[PDB]
Amino acid sequence: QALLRILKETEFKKIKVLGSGAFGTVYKGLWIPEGEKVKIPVAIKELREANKEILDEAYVMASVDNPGNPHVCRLLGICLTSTVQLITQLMPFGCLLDYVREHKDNIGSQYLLNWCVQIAKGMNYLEDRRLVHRDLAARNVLVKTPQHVKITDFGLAKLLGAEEKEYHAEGGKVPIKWMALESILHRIYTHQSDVWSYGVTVWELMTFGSKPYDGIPASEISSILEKGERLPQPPICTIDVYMIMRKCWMIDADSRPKFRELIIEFSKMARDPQRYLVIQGDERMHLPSPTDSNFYRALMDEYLIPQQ
Ligand SMILES: */C(=C\C(=O)N1CCC[C@]1(C)C#Cc1cnccc1[C@H]1NC2=C(C(=O)NCC2)[C@@H]1Nc1cccc(Cl)c1OC)CN(C)C
Ligand code: NA
Ligand code: NA
Repeated sequence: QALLRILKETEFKKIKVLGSGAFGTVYKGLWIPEGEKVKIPVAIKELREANKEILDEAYVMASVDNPGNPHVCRLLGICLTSTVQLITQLMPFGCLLDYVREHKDNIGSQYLLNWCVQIAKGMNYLEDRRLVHRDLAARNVLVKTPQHVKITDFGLAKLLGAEEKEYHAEGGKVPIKWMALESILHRIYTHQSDVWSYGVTVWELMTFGSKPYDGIPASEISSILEKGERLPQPPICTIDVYMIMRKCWMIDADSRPKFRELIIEFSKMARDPQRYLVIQGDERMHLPSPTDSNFYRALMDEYLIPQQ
């Protein structure tokens, strides 16, 4: 049962903007729950004003909060100020798209494959809750630590009813370059169209944050996919890794891998990481980990109106 803890704005202090974009505005803050002594670092999201959209996101997140999952962003509550704001635990390393672009020189094969495992685990949990995310992308994965990522942004997410296998969309803006062909052509979304987006997300990580189909207009994408063209092989990917991406982008949705299968295959690759990704100076790379004594030192348009 979806519940919402309303947190008083007086319980938040030191609110400062972190960034803005198509997602709206996100701030960081310190939440001091009433009758408690602990100051909790939080992230706070609003849209650029409308209140229906942000409450729909709150409902979806609350609906999948029990039992929850380590690789899925949890809603702490909402706040009612001049606008409605969503509250979550601050992810101090930011989004995974920025992280891979900024730390390319220290991202080894073990990190990339573990992120693939973790996103597939979070997505498998969401599929088990009948949730179709509809906006899986590297920009919507957050970094709690370099070793632990979480799926975020439930702005397009839809819950499927007991007797429903797909969601049919109306004319809202959607991320064409992350979408399955059937979603671009017929506005149909399923757990298997989220698998297509998962393949694009994996390609974004393996290219250290390249823009997919860069310089190609979104209106040409369905014709390119119908001709059999796909995103290119990233140079660090051995053939078995690229073949996972190509299976995610199959025309037949039911033939694409399942999230449960992707957890197993990427977990196998993470057991011998240098066999599956070839990265120069891989064994000499290191990213901060909570087990490191000095870990505390580290803590100091994509969306368019559909044409078909
Ligand atoms: C990503 C950049 C990015 O996200 N950045 C860069 C500067 C900091 C900021 C805005 C952030 C963040 C962040 C940190 N801790 C927790 C959550 C968030 C947050 N970021 C984004 C979220 C999202 O929903 N959409 C995309 C960006 C996200 N989620 C939040 C924030 C507050 C409350 C809730 Cl409940 C919540 O999740 C629903 C790359 N850019 C291209 C987007
Ligand atoms: Na949004
Ligand atoms: Na299959």
